[PDB]
Amino acid sequence: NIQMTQSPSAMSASVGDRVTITCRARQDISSYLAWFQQKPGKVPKHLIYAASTLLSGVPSRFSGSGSGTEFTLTISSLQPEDFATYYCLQHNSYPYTFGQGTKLEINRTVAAPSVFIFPPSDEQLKSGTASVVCLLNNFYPREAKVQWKVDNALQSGNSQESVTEQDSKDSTYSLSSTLTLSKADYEKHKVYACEVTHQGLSSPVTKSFNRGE
Amino acid sequence: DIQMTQSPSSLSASVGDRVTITCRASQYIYDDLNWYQQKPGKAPKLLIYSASSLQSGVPSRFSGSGSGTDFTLTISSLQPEDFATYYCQQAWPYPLTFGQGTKVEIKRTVAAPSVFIFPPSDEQLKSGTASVVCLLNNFYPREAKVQWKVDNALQSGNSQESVTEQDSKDSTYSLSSTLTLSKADYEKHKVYACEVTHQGLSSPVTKSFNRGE
Amino acid sequence: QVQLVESGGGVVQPGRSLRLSCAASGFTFSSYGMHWVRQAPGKGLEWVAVIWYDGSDKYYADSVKGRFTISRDNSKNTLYLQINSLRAEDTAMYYCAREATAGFDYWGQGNLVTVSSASTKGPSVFPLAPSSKSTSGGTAALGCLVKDYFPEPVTVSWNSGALTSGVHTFPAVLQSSGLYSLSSVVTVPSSSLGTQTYICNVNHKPSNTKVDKKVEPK
Amino acid sequence: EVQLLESGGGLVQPGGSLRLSCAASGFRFDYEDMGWVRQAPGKGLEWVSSIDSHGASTYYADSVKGRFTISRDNSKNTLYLQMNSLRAEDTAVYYCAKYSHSVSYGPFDYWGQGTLVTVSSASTKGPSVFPLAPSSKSTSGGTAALGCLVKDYFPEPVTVSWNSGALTSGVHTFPAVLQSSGLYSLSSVVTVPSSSLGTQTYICNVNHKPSNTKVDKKVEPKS
Amino acid sequence: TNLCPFGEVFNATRFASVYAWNRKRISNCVADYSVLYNSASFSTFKCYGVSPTKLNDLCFTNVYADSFVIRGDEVRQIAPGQTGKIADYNYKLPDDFTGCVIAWNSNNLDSKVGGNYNYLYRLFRKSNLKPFERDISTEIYQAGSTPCNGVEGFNCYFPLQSYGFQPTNGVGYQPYRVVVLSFELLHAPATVCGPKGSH
Ligand SMILES: *[C@@H]1O[C@H](CO)[C@@H](O)[C@H](O)[C@H]1NC(C)=O
Ligand SMILES: *[C@@H]1O[C@H](CO)[C@@H](O)[C@H](O)[C@H]1NC(C)=O
Repeated sequence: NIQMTQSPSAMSASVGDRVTITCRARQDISSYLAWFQQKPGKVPKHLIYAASTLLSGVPSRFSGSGSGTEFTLTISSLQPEDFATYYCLQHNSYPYTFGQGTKLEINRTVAAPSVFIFPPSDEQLKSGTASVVCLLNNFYPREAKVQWKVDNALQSGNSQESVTEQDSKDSTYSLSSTLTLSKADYEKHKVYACEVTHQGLSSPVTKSFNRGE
Repeated sequence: DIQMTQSPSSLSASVGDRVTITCRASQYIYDDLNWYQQKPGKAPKLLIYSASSLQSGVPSRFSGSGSGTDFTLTISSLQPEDFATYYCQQAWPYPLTFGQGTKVEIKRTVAAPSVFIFPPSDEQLKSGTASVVCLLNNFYPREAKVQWKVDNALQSGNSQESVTEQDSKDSTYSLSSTLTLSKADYEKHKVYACEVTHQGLSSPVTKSFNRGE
Repeated sequence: QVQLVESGGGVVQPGRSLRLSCAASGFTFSSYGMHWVRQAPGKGLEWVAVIWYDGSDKYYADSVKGRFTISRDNSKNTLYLQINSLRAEDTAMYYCAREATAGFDYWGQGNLVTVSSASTKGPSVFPLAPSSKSTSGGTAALGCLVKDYFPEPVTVSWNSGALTSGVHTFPAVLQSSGLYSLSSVVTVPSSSLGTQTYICNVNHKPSNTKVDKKVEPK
Repeated sequence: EVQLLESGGGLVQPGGSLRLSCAASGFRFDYEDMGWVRQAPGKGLEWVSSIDSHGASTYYADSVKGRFTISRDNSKNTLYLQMNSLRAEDTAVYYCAKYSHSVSYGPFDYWGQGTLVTVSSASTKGPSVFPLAPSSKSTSGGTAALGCLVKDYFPEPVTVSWNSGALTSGVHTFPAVLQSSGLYSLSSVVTVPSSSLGTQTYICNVNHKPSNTKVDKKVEPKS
Repeated sequence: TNLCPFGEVFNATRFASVYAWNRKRISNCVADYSVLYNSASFSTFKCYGVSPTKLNDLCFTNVYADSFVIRGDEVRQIAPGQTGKIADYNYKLPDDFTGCVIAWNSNNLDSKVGGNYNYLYRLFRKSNLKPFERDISTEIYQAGSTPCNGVEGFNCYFPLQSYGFQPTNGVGYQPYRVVVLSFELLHAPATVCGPKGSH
């Protein structure tokens, strides 16, 4: 096994910045180093082989460099659609080996979330369960604190968060949080609130409803 | 200069046999002797160089030996694709020379010819010449005596023979003997006979026709 | 059109066997070597194996040698990966990839293999109804909650494909129960709520669940 | 792939002249030493001439010294053999060949296909194709023989097939014989079931490219 | 009846690429070896199976002068039982080698401003050369699982690479002319003798 090591594991850069990602091989692999791009929810895309040869269709801002044990992938003018995980692979000798990957995120200006709330459906309430959903739409940076408050009581252990991967065009994120209570526990309280803290919000924003809608 | 005597000029062998061909040079030529194979209608193919070196891609059952003036080519375990003509070749000094070749043919059982006689067509006679054709079909071994008799008069000087290569399927030979006469000399005689003697016949076979029938 | 369509994955119990297929069409399959690559969930790419164009030479990663065997049938135009003695480390998306002079230029879409002793559970599908608490400006949000299923994956479309813009189908998250849940939301013009109906189409093939839920305002 | 392709062969009158070419490809020509080897019809190989990579040294067999000149053009990847004062005994297939190492060590490892050179007073002429009709006295229900006599053509080669290629088994196309007239003659025969003579037709197809002659002839039973 | 034509080999106006290395037979002549070694203008002069001082006292048979250009760091490979791109893929000496390897620096001649890319070497081959084999083919080398069919691309390599000798190269990356003299010890009528050689 020729061990492959990439650095850094993750990074951010602004649109138009120059980005370099490093791949190190534990043995000399001459110039037999490939680069791949994987956007969340898509097949890997082969970008470069033999350290520096671009595959057809790869934009000009992508470039490859190196020989021996030290290789770089350079993006000379980072575009929002370049958000991805990038992998190196030595094709010097079998078995072919991948490095562990570098996740590349786009730094952009601060954008505040739009906060929506969704009370449980009659279908789920009839099933014996209540799920409230808080949606935060199209924000940056990724860090956002969503807190659930039932009658001003901070919940924990009964909620769940999912965050979209960075958007390919505008580089924002969306977040959904589900608070799940039993129907019985749900009907013991009135005010169901979602309180979101985000760098683009002057002070925490609260979206709430009363169980008797 | 330097003469090269290759012997034998032909030999018959069976798949599996060990075949040795010899080459004698008139002067001392160290290891500067090469060996080629040639099949009907194709270019020669290098088998061995510098007396004993096997050319890349050539099976190891071919082996070369000898030095000074006497050289041998050895095919251990003859394969079906090995039946062909072989040539030695002096490589130094100039002028170069080849041996006269050894044809390695395949053995099979004695087989008697089928004999056919063909009188000249009426078209050819109209053109003013007559070819009588005698055919010996599928026989073995190659040696065959074909004797034309025109009204019991043995002929000579007016016939030509041609022999196919060994058939790829039954390993036999076929021979054609053409007696060529002018129209006037042809229509001056009555009985045209082809007499064939061959190892596979207990007594000579005669095919004949009488002009007119 | 070059197409590599994979099949043969799904839930499997530890220690049993599986055989993944990659059916090739749109090119001369016997003229190209083929590779298998996999990716455990949330983890990096992993090179699995390669087979020569004619079926002769084969090579394996160290972690799979002796347990995996790569094979191919050039008359059926099909590549195979046989996996015996399935363990937890084998849970992954598996991809086939053609090797060409242009590179690894064509990949199959991926086939998920889940090594589990647990029973498959199809999801419940609940509407996220639009209301004044989900509109802002000319925009309203509505969606579908796809709750309590195992294993992955779930697919969600809107209006059988017709509705595509403004759709966020969130990545599934594990719950404390060990079952997955995801939500799919769409933002539409707030005015269009009274004139357009919105139906989410959820498919969970492991449990053969297909559900179309109409999302009506409230 | 290393390739050597000869051209310039054909028919030439005694005393005449012909220049053969060999086009090389698939390797750096100016690194290799080259030669010419020839083969008369039905006879062995005969080394003709050799040249080293830059033409500084040339070598000739006694049988061609003074009449043949070997040369090369490395910019055009081409080997030349200028043949003057051609004689009948110069009729042969001419093979271009390459030394594996150099003129002073090693064999010819790569050979061309060869071009035929014919030295003769004769003039190009298509064959007369006559029928060798099957015997009326052929075995009850056994085997019969029929054929075609391809007479008085020049120069070689001629090709013969039967029923445009449909009939293959039992076909013998004999080596041509050079007649005293300086023209060539050969026969093509085939054995067929005696019972098939009334039913199936037999046509021999003769092609003489040097004269653009394509003859078909139906060989039919006797009266 | 001749003095051996060592000037034609050593002072040759052009040198071959190592992959298409040049072989000149030397026969029917008297070789003064001492005029080469005593005129020591050579960075390398190592013999195998004989001693350089006893060469003028010897008679040989089957004497060959192979010659080519390589890099300084590759001269090490022109020796019995070596490994590397040159020895494996371009020029391989037998382990039983009897002969002398001679080499000198040719930067003055084989380097040009902007690079001299005329000299080539073989970088890939399906197997190692047998001793004294010579491979001049240019077929695309298939390094992967898909046959190249004469197309260069991913894992499909032109088998030859240029050296690119530039005058400012480091000494190990500078061109060296190499001449290998191959002898066979006397067991047949002698073809080449030193000035004081015994038949
Ligand atoms: C993005 O850039 C701003 C300033 O340009 C910086 O303060 C912030 O830390 C950056 N974020 C990341 C993730 O690099
Ligand atoms: C090369 O030429 C010089 C004179 O220009 C001469 O002194 C030297 O001996 C020659 N080398 C050989 C090997 O003949």
